[PDB]
Amino acid sequence: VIRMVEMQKDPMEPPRFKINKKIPRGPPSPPAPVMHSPSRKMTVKEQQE
Amino acid sequence: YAEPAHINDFMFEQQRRT
Amino acid sequence: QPVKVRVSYQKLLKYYVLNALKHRPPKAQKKRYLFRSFKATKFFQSTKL
Amino acid sequence: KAPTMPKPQWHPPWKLYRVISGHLGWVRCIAVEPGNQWFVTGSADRTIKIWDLASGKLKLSLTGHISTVRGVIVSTRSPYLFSCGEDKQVKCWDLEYNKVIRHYHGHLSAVYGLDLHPTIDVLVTCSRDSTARIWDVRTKASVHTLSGHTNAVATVRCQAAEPQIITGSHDTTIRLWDLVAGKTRVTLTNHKKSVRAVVLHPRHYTFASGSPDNIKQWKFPDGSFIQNLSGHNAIINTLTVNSDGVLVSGADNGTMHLWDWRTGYNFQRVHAAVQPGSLDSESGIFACAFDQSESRLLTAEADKTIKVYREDDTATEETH
RNA sequence: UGGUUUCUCUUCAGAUCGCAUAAAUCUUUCGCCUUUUACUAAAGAUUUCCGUGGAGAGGAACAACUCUG
RNA sequence: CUCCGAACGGUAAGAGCCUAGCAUGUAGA
Repeated sequence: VIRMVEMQKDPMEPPRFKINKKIPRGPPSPPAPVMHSPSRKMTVKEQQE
Repeated sequence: YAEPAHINDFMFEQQRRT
Repeated sequence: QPVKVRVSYQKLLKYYVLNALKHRPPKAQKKRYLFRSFKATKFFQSTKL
Repeated sequence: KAPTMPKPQWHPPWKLYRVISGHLGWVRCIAVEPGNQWFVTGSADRTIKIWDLASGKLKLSLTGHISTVRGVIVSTRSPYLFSCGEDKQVKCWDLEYNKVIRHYHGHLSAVYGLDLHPTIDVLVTCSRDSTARIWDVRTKASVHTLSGHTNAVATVRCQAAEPQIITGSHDTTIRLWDLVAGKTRVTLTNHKKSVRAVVLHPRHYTFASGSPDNIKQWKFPDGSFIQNLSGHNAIINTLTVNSDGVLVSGADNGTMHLWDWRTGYNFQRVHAAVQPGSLDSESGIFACAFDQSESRLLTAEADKTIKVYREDDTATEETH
């Protein structure tokens, strides 16, 4: 058991560090598939239409 | 694995130090 | 008839009207106790001198 | 042979009662006041002008945008006629003094549409740079960047029933980004074309959706494809649905096909005319929304003529 | 029925809440203008700050002096 | 008749040598 006691900082101060250049999350995603419709050719006259 | 408890901090710190 | 008293009475009556002509709001507010939060901190301390 | 074929819904055909043409350019947005008195409608002349909802006469003219006004969302919970311009500025023109009051910014390109949430005090500004924006009303600051689209987020929907915010992406994939988190909770396995239309029928069912090619219905809890749309292959841009069961589809080709939200068959499927000063193939319904009294339909065409379609009683319109 | 004070925190303020009155921002106007900020003040509405008003919650001082009824 | 202005738009450009008022408060054996 460890008690989580938040330290009350001084409410008048410059920030302790600069702008954080650390990566917050992961650039991979959950790439969900489309599964909308089977893509196929229209017709032989589709190139002329 | 974190597992918090709703026990009092006063009685817990007094019993462990005794 | 001073020449200094005429424009000084005109300008003092100018800001008397202008602070009451358009500067009449109902003056709503929501927040309070600005410096009272610093007195309740763990670092400041009140005294008398 | 078809299921639920001999029992369709009832839908009498409509008729145009007045064609107001006062704007200078293609009208891109149209909205009605909740008091059924004002009718806010933008144009390509960078001037959001309000007109009478019933009389049709002009009521006001409010300019200020630097590009085409492609969004006008009149807030019903607060007196503020917020507008989305294409000059990367969501000019929240409050109607309390007929001027800009907020002038919020943050988008990197043009804004496609804006929708005011009925419960949360925030405005969902569907931009077109790379994502939408959850702008906080009366705070002049963004809440979270709901980046869940691979293209421009055209449509937007802020429903109180749906916990997420239904965003319509032009990358052929609709998404439902949550308000608290921001990530898309569920995608859409439909709408193979660039989806730039969305609707909602909260009268007796869940909120539907739409698409230009091969449109289909949906559901509010996590999505559920009920049925597809009829034979409307044109580029649909306006999709309105009334509480009486009418489903109006406004396409860019001018074929304003009106169908039923329950039956699905096209009741009227009529095509509108054009202005004499306009070209031959220029009439297209870019925005359409029903009135606050749900009596006279209002569709803003691309031929610089805000047309109003009233109702008419008839009985010789039985569908097979 | 029964408590004069004082300090903390929770709302709405449409009462000259302020018997007095600052700054910034937004939309329109004038004067200079030579790049710009510092500029001049007329109109309107949005914040911040100097402050305040009733009504529940927790401590200290005689709460007991017995206040109105 | 007594209404009083401030900054930017400004000193360059470089070679070799020389000296300075500054800052952090660690885990480890």
